[PDB]
Amino acid sequence: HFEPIVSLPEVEVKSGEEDEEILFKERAKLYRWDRDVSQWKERGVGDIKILWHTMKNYYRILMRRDQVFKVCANHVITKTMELKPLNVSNNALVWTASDYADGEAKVEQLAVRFKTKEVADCFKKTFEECQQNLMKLQ
Amino acid sequence: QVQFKLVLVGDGGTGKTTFVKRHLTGEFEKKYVATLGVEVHPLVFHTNRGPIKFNVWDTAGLEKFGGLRDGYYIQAQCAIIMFDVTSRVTYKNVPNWHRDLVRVCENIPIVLCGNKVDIKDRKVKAKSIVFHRKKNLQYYDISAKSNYNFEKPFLWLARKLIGDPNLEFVAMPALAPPEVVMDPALAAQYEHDLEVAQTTALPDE
Amino acid sequence: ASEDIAKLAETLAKTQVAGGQLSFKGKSLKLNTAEDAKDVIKEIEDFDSLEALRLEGNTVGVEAARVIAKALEKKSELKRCHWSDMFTGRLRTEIPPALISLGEGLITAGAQLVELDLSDNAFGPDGVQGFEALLKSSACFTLQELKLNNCGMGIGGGKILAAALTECHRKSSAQGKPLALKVFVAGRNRLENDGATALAEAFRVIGTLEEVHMPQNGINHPGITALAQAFAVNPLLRVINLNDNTFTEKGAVAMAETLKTLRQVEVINFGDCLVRSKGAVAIADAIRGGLPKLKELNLSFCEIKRDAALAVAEAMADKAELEKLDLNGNTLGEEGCEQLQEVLEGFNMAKVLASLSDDEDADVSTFLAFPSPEKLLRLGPKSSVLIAQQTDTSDPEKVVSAFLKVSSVFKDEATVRMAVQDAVDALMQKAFNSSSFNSNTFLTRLLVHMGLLKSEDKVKAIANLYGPLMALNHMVQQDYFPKALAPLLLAFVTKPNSALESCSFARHSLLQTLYKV
Ligand SMILES: Nc1nc2c(ncn2[C@@H]2O[C@H](COP(=O)(O)OP(=O)(O)OP(=O)(O)O)[C@@H](O)[C@H]2O)c(=O)[nH]1
Ligand SMILES: [Mg+2]
Repeated sequence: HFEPIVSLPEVEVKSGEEDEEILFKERAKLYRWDRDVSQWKERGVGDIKILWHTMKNYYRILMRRDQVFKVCANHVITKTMELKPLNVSNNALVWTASDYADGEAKVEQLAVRFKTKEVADCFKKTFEECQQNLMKLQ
Repeated sequence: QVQFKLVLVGDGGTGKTTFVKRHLTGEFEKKYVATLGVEVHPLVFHTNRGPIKFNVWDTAGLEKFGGLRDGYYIQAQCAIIMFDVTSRVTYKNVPNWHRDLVRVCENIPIVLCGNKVDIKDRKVKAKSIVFHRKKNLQYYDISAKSNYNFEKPFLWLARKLIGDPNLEFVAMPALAPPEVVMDPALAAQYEHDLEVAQTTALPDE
Repeated sequence: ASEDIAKLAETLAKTQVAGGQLSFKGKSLKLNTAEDAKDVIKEIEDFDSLEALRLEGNTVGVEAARVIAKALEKKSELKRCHWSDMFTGRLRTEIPPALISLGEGLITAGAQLVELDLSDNAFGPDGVQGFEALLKSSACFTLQELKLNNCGMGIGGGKILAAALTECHRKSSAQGKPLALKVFVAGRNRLENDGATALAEAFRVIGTLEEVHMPQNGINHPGITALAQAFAVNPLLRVINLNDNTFTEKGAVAMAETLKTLRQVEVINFGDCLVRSKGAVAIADAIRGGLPKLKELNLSFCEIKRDAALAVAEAMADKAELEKLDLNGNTLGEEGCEQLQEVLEGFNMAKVLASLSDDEDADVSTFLAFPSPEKLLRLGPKSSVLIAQQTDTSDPEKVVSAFLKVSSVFKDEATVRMAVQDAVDALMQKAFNSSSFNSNTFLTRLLVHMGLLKSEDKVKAIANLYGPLMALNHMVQQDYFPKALAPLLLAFVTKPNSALESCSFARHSLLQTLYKV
């Protein structure tokens, strides 16, 4: 029907995961804390993953939205992380992180809710194991 | 870069601002705060042909038609006419919005979006939607709440503008974060937020 | 529709030849600056008696709003202000300021605001906060109509408006002249349940309402029950318009409960309300129980079934002053429509119901044989003499036949006509320069063949005389044509005939040429 207005040649797609190993990948919902209104606002729904690099040897939490495939959470794991269960609700975790999703660092309290409880337990165990591996390197 | 001024038009209370916010932040603004004038929101998508940007002019549906708002439509290249599935009065106005758009911009990809398809008491049905057949439009059911076909309109508009029928979204060009940085001056404040974070429940329905 | 004529009468009642309404409707003025509103303020100042101000279809900025408010400060007789759609294009930082400035101007002026319309302005909670100051103040103790259609208030705006209305009623009662609202039009604002309940509470205080419109508010049954309970108190209700909400079934039952106790309702619009064929039965019972003065009742697109439709029709028929019933869009069978029509015509009306249009359930001889325009061209310049040479000109009959065949393919195309005319000239030049050739015989045969004259042996005539007439017209202007055959052609061309009136232009040109000589 309508004639084209702009022609774009096909380009290669490079996602920063070729040289990293996926130690975890599960469906989840990510919520960001909104201090101005003091209520949780949905940040997205998608596959949250805990990637680990081989040479640089760093652990990175990554997440992409469902259909648009935008990055809704992306940060590094540090010994100062305080992942802990959320008293209200169930099978949910909360932690503060210097998220680098949109355009720059922002200190955000992220709450992740999984489908069931065993998945959340596995995620917490992997998080703790990554923290311990980072700490023991010293 | 590539920019395609998109115009989001529809009756008041249909979900234009909620649609744009769910696209650019992922949240779900369940409060009805009527948009005044026009709001410009850039949405950056990545496709197999590279990155594109849609400058969504979310217009206010409460205003009347006429030339007073033609400033919104000047130099437009794609339009999304949004109507509420659970309200026939809002569907009766789709012809008026289409006429108002084609008055200023004659031939442009126009997508009809039926919003709020997750509610059980549905008034407008797939059989009664006959306007898009008379003209040359693409009709899509969307739901900014449950994320049902909430990116199909943008995909179709990109397909018709770029000119590649087989265009589809690629994952992302996301690279590693620059470096961990913290400011101990405000660090305590951050902790305080967590002390309140655990004291509120997630918006779970 | 009696509503149209009622509105027409109301509009007629408020037209004056002088000292009346001042309007700017349909001017698209962009009052973006104080100076840019110089004409508007100058016109407002130069007005003897002001009793209405329309600013529809304009764009009032903050500075223009302040200037107009300062101008209005003088006008103390103002009683109405239709400000429908006077902020098209302004952002959120410019509407509340302008609205507050206008409210302050009216308050300091000392008006009475019998009517206050703000339809089609994108306000939301911000605009509601903006004009709440005007609504509460003494300028709206006498207010009788408050049209806020399509203001897009929302839940917060609805709550604020309800609080303002309650405070205004309290202050007015304290003064001694309680607020008596008559028409309230708040549609398309998404007052889903909190706003609807707040406004129902506001209505419960005021017992003077007569009309209430809340279409397209996304109200569900939990709020509609409260709205119906609030309506029940008001005994003077006349129009109950709640088009395009969601009553399901509980809402319809609650509405029937109040309709039982109301005895002055005249219009009941419940289109697109999803009554679902049970609330239809409840409403039918309520109206049957007694509800005179009813003029309209709309249940279109309520997904009503056949039996409930028949029940409501039977209940409605007993009404005396019924003037319109709508059931289009309900899932009525094709036989259901016929049954409903039969039931209605069993009564006097028989036509009150609206149309149920939406329901669900070497080659010279070869050319001469069959002459054609293109075949003549192929001969080239040879056609000038080839036709003349081939034709036997001793006998006028063959000359006439050749002339007719040549002229039959005559066309207005420049190349073809010239070839035809030169061929004809050559043929007649060879024909007329023969002692053994009587011209009168040729003319008589030509007239006979064209049908203008009859013959001893009936030779079949030709169909179209355009070509022969054009060829004759050309021939008459040549020298070889005798000056004695002109009268015969003139007499038989002015001679009436059906075959000639078909080609009027050729006949007229030939006659002019003949009268030249
Ligand atoms: N149930 C349901 N409600 C929705 C959905 N999408 C939007 N809504 C509701 O619709 C309302 C739309 O609000 P807004 O988008 O901010 O208003 P708008 O669409 O811009 O309308 P205007 O500002 O007047 O042009 C929201 O308050 C939501 O509660 C949906 O997918 N499902
Ligand atoms: Mg809006």
